[PDB]
Amino acid sequence: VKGMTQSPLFLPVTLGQPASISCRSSQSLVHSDGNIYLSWFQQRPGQSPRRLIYKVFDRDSGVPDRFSGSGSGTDFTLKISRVEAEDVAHYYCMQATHWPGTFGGGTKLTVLRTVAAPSVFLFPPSSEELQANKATLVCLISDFYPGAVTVAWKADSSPSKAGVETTTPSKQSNNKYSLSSVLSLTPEQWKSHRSYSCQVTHEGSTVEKTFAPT
Amino acid sequence: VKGMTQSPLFLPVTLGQPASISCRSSQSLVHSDGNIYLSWFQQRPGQSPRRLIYKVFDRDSGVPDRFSGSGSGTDFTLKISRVEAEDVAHYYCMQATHWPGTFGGGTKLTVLRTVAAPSVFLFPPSSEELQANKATLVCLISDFYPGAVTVAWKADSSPSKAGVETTTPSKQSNNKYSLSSVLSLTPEQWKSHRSYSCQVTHEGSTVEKTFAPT
Amino acid sequence: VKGMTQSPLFLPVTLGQPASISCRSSQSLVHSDGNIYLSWFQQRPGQSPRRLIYKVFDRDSGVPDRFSGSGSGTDFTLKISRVEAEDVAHYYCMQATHWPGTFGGGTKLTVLRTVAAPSVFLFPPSSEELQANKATLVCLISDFYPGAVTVAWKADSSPSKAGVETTTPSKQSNNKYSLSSVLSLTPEQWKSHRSYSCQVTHEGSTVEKTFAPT
Amino acid sequence: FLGFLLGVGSAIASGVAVCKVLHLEGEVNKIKSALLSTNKAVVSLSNGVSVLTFKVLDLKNYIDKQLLPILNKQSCSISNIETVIEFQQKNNRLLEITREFSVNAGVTTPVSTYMLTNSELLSLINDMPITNDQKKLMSNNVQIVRQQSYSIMCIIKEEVLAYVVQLPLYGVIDTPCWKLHTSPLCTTNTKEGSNICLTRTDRGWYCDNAGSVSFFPQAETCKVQSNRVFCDTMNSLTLPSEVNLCNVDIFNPKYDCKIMTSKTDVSSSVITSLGAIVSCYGKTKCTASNKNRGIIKTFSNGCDYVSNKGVDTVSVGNTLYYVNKQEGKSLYVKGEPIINFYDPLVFPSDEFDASISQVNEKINQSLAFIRKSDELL
Amino acid sequence: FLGFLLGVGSAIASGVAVCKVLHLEGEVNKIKSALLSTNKAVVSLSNGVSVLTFKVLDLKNYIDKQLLPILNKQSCSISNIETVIEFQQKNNRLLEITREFSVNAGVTTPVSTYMLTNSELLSLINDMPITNDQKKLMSNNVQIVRQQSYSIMCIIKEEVLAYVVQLPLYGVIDTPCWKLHTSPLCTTNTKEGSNICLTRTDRGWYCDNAGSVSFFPQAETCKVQSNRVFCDTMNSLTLPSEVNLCNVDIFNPKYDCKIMTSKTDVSSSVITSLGAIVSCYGKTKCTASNKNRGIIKTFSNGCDYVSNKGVDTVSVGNTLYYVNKQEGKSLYVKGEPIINFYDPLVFPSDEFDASISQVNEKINQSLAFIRKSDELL
Amino acid sequence: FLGFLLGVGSAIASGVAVCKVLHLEGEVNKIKSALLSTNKAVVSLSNGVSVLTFKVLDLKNYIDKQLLPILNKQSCSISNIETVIEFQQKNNRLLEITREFSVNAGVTTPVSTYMLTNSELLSLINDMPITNDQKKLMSNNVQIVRQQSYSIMCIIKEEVLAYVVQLPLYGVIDTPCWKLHTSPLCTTNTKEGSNICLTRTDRGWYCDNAGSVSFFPQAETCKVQSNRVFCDTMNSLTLPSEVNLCNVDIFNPKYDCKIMTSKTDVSSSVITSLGAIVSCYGKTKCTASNKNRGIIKTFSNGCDYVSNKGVDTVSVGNTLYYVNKQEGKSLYVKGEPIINFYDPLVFPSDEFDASISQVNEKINQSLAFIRKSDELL
Amino acid sequence: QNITEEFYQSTCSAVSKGYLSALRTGWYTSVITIELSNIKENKCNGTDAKVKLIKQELDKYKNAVTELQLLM
Amino acid sequence: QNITEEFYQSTCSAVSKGYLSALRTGWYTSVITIELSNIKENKCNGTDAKVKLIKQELDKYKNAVTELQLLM
Amino acid sequence: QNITEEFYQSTCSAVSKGYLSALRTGWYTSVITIELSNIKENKCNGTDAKVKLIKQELDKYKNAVTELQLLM
Repeated sequence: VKGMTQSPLFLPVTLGQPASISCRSSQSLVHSDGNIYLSWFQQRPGQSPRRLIYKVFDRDSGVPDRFSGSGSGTDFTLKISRVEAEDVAHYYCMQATHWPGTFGGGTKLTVLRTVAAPSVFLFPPSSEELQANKATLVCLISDFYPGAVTVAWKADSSPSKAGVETTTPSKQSNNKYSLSSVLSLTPEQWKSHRSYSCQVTHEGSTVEKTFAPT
Repeated sequence: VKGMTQSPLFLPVTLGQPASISCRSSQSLVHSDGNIYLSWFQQRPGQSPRRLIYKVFDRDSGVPDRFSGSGSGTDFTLKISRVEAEDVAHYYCMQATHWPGTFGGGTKLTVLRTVAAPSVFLFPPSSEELQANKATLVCLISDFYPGAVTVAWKADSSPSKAGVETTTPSKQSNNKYSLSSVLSLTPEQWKSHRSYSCQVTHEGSTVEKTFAPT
Repeated sequence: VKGMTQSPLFLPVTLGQPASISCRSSQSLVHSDGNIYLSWFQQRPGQSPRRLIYKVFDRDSGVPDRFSGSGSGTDFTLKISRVEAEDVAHYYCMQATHWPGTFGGGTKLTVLRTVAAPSVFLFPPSSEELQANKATLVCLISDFYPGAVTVAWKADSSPSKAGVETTTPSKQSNNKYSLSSVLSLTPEQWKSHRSYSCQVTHEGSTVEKTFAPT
Repeated sequence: FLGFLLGVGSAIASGVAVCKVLHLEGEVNKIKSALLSTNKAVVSLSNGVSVLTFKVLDLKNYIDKQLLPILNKQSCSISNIETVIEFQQKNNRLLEITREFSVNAGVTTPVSTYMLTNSELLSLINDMPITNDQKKLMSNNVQIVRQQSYSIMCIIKEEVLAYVVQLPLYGVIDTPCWKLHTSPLCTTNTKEGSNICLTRTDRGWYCDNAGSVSFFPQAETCKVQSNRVFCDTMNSLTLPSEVNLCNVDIFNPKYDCKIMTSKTDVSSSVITSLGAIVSCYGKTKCTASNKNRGIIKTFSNGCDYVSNKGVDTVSVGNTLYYVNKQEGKSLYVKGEPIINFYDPLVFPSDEFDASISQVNEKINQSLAFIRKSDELL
Repeated sequence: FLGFLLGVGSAIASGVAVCKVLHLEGEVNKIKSALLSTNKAVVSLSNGVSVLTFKVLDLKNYIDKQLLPILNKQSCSISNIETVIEFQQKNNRLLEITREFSVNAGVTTPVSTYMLTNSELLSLINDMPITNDQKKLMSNNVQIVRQQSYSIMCIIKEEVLAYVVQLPLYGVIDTPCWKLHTSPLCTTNTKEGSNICLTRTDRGWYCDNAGSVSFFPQAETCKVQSNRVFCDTMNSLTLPSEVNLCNVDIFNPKYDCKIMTSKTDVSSSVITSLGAIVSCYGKTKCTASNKNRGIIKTFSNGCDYVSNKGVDTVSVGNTLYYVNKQEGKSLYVKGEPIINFYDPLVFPSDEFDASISQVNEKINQSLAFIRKSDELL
Repeated sequence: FLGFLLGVGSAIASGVAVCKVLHLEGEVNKIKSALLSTNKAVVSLSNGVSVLTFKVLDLKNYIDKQLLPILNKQSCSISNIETVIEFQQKNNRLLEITREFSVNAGVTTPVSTYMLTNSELLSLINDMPITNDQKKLMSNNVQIVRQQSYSIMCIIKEEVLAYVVQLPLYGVIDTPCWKLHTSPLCTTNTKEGSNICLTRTDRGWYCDNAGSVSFFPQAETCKVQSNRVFCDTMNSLTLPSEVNLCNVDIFNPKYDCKIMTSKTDVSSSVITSLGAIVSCYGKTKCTASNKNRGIIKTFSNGCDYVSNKGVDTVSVGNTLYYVNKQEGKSLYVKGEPIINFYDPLVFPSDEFDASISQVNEKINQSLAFIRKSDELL
Repeated sequence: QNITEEFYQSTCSAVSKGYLSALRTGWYTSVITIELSNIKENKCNGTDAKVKLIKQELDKYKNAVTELQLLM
Repeated sequence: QNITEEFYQSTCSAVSKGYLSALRTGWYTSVITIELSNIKENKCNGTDAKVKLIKQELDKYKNAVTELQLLM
Repeated sequence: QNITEEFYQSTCSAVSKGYLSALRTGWYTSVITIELSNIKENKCNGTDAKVKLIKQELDKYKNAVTELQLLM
């Protein structure tokens, strides 16, 4: 019953600059044979995890020497001397001394860039879906950074709880993100109200986009 | 040839108040098996000693928990947390590491009370004893505390050395002592002198009781 | 290849006064069996060395108690508490831990006395040696102390290098020394010049003795 | 007695084979690579046989991470005495094993605790594909299999020391087994000489394993823990079950009971599991005694047996035997001694590995010799 | 030769009995209570048999008064490192005993110093209710007592380790005793075969102890210290004093001397206490040599014996024997070898436990055959 | 079988003599004087024999230079824990020696590493005035020299402990030598009884050394290192070279080969160096098996031999034997077993050390009986 | 009440009949390894007590390495 | 000067006649005890050299206790 | 390729003929000495932990000395 804590859970990096991830164990990981069995694994999206480090320090075959591991007791660190483009992936720490091993929460690596205010657009449900007896209102938040952002929906100035779903894509080649917020209502409820507004909070200002169907 | 020193040799206590006796050994008492075999024994008047503490710390079966033992090296201590009436007795420390064991001088427990000046009386020899061809003069020191007291005999202002014997009873239910000092002289020597005086020194003043037979 | 340094190389002592010689090793002399094998030897003129000290401290059979050895690591000392006349000889330190042994430079012991200025004499070559087709000029330096002294030869005020040889006897019973400086020249070169001078520097002044053959 | 028939065998042959396979250029590197990231692995060696492998202690990591860095600092500072003690603790494991190996030609039996501790041995037992009955058997008697185990010192190559542990793997368990003790049986005639002695030679352990019985002639080769008899099949014979007939009918035609003959009229005693057999002959004193009461029974010049119930010691002449304090019921089977069925002066008195058939044939042949040389005169 | 006649016995039977009594629910508590205030006491066990008991080490006090209080629970700093080394001292004795027992099946002989130190052993000797003669005997040869002692591991219950030291107490002391060496006696005929060899088999130690002689057939079972022969009676026989008659007159009618017959024409040597016996046969080289002079005497193909005074080594063929450097007078008793008293083709040549009477009876039967097969034809 | 014929000799007699010469009043002082200034010397003792002497450890210097001055100060400060650890290191050597000596009566074999380190042993090898061939031999087999060495504890006198190391010096090396394994050879007639068995008794090692052959009957007394047979000449027999004839022609008239006869119809196996011999009799199962393929041959009830090349194990009855996997050519020489040349009811079936000439003479004597008891009738 | 013994006076033998079996019948092989480190000793010219004791223990370890070289 | 030896050539044997006896003929049993203490269980945290060493020695002690818990 | 073996079926024996010899034939005696020091214990009444451990180790040393004084 060991707890593995990775820090931080979201790491913005700059290419050519070092990065480091801390992994802390709830118990001492020293094994009875004098070794410490802590491993560091890399996982790119859509792929299985690939081991980079074993026994805290030893580097696995086929790993560039830019990766290094260090640590003892209950504190360990994975270090990347010069972060490259291919280093953008997930990284996990795993204790292996005590059966059957434990994994940390995991760390996502992304590229640090300047703050970019999003472009906000709003889209009413189409007539065809209104015939289909449902209504969806789509709010688009395009080309922003960082990924943290708040979206609120108001139907006739009433904040909506549930009935909204948010999607974010992976970091693009301009180092920006997007976001789609879809609000679902029945056509009766949609025709029952007049003002529909999407309110966006980010490191720009607070921006609302609205329209009046019925 | 181990010397066992008990301290103090006369311990006045107050009931409900703690008491402690220190016992010092001339040699180290550590045994080859890793133990220290020192016992604390209690003796009531007319009774045989009973073992209360063995191995410095361990209490014998049926020993009240108010008694405790402590110590190390060459210094040891017996402690009574709350001294009761039954605790007034003699207490001995006994080393048992080196054959065949040694006893300390012994410690007498007595009841502490306020200072009481004695009542001093003097009694000449009776006529019948004077017919018996000896003379005894009795000086009585009644109801005093503490037991320390000095008695001097003067026959025509001449202090007498030897020819005097002193008796002291045990502590009474008023926590006081008594004392009888008997001076023995031949009837010829008794008739040879006139003034006979008993001089008492205690925690009062110096007090003389005198009489003039012949 | 162990280096043994003796200090000093010339030790003037006073009879009845202590003396000490220091011997330093370039390497640690501790042997694998826990011992240090360093020996002190005496060598009188014309005699073979005699061992006095073994195992740094142990004195050999028939060795005066004045002689003692001390030291550790790479520093050692031979001590004579009360120097007598028979102690005037050479002394050598030898370490024996590492095969096959090594000897220091050596130390000569002489008797310290007051400064004595020498008596300087000059002797021309005889006529018979002039027949023998060689010429020799002798400079005598009698009854001086200390042994340090400089002799220079000038033929018509020209200092001569080589062609001169110097001899010194051992310390006499007046604690003084002597010295003979012989300058060798061919008879042609001898007859070619006029002024011949021996210049002596010592703890007196600078003194020249000269003569003019031809 | 018996045991000269066993035949020789190599006790450490399997471990020798593993060592010889381990003497390859990359075999050390195969073990090194497979154990580079774990403490335990299975390696298929070049011969095709897989072997379990342990990395019990990693002195290289200790020396090169906590000892070597402290030593080299351009100043030989140590800053704490603790380092030398920790060194003498980890080095302790190595020092004991190499000492023990240097006194036993590399073949140490039993396996020491320092060489292979019981916790690792328990893991080794627990992780083999064998019937769980045998797993429990080896688990509850780990020091017993230890005393029936061997050690073989293999190699010290590139950066690792390796040696072979040769455990036993028991294939026959929980089958009927018994021990048989024999004592010399002699004639008790009043004459001083001319005595006749006959003795059964089939002493030892008898274990039924598969259709037949494995016979162990030496009482040393088998260890006993209160129910179970641990034996070695290599020093054993394989005989038909008809040897069992020798206990009831020694003249049986279904098997030939091996015996020996002597003229050695000598008294002796044999302590059995639940009693004692006493062969008292001549004018020797034979006594069964109890610790509380004292002398309780005397032996009347014959082959006798006494139970251990009320008997605690036996003294024959000047020899003192202590009875085993084991518990169990003892059955006395009466019957006249067999030696009375032969007459002297025809009985061969010097036989050592003979049998009922052998002795009977010699007696029959000798009697034919006596008769055929007299019918002619 | 002899030694098969001794009979089996349990060397640790008494220690086994003590262990079995020690396996009682409250017997451990009885030992704990009796030793509560002292390091030594004798405890009457449930069967009525008392046992002396020592309390040699008290790990409990050191651990639970000076080490356990500082350990618990999460603030566990230890200034004055010395404490751990002190643990290595108190724990030292425990570890050594645990190792020795775990590699010897619980039976260690001799008893090691770690198991029982000499000071405690001497206290045990002086606290023995035995004869002062035995007390002095066991005091002057304490290592011999060690080497004829056992240690048996009994129980591990509530808070104490306990094991049994099984010392021997010698009931036969300072009695006449002697050693007998025998060598093969053979014929010196020219043919390689057709030779006859005869040998005494009753070699070993003979100790006179009570009305008869205790005979130890193996020279291994007895240790010797310059006067005294420390032996074990359990591996001994009890024979009448007439066995001594076999040394002077082997044809005596009062006893039957046990011998063996062979055709083994083989040269060998037997070193005795004050010399050596050499059996030289065939074309073998036999030489007695001195280290100062060199070769000093040659052996003329027979049973010979030479004193150790002027002799320092013996060489028979390729075997090099070193003579004993003991002091004492050696007496050569002349007399023709016995083997000349029989003629071949009537001598039974394969006897291994036979005697004078046995061979004579067989020869008488064969010679009566020779006479009765000629009276008829 | 054979081995009782060796005759006894003192293996540590030379070391015993050195101890006795070490037991004189001033001999300890002579050793002290010779070692007073060095760590090593040669000392001629009172008997005239020179001996090497070592001063391996000087506890006198360590105690009186680093321990006693610090202990006695009138203020028992130590100020530094290191001192106790350094003591327990220097003390360690002596304590380890005491353990072995105090449990082995002063006779320790092999010599332990603490008793005599390998570096010191190698120095001793380089110093003995022997042939450089012997120096190289003892250098490459240091553990072999250990296993054939002894240590004897001599004296404790004035201020020095001294004990004897008895190393072996090999005088016969690199001579032709061979090993001989024998297995019981019996008749396989269809009848259960009346079987005849015949076995060679001269099993063991045969080393040609000087005109004759040294014969070692025990396979344990000689150790083998892949080419060398390390043996001890004292426990050896010296026989003419014609004993080699017994391997090829056992009926040779120039020597009498020793054999034994039995009715012991028993199946067994004998593992040799490069194969295995199987004696299969009765209804016993005999199988040669391979680890890869499985069962590869069945044995047809006789004396058989199989090479170790394609065979990895042998199973007879319930006994599992592991074959040696050494390399080398194995030659099967055909020829009918000798046992078929004798007929039953005339064959003596109880012989244990007999020979070809002995058994033939007994059969001839029995045949003379059979013929002369019928010529008359 | 589990082990029984019988004595036959005719043949003078005793059979103890209450035992169960455990026969060897085979060998089980395993390999134990300890990772070592080659030592190129320091040339420290300092005779510190702790360092000299470290050096003595390291000499013991290297000695044990050599004593382990006693293979066949 | 106390031990004498005689060789009988007829039987080819030697007798050394100067010895005294010490025969066992009996056993005396005694019991040796060591008071132990069960420790369940230290919670000493931290891989400090002093702390790690004391904990490892305690592990050695407990290992010895369990190794002894066997044996009949 | 150096050792050869022959099996003779007539006598049912096997001879391995590829070995070479090393026979003892002789003993060499040597003497090993250790110089000791007689110790008369200090009566220091200081119960310091280090000093007490020194006392214990010196007691072990003298106990070994006396146990070795029991020569033969």
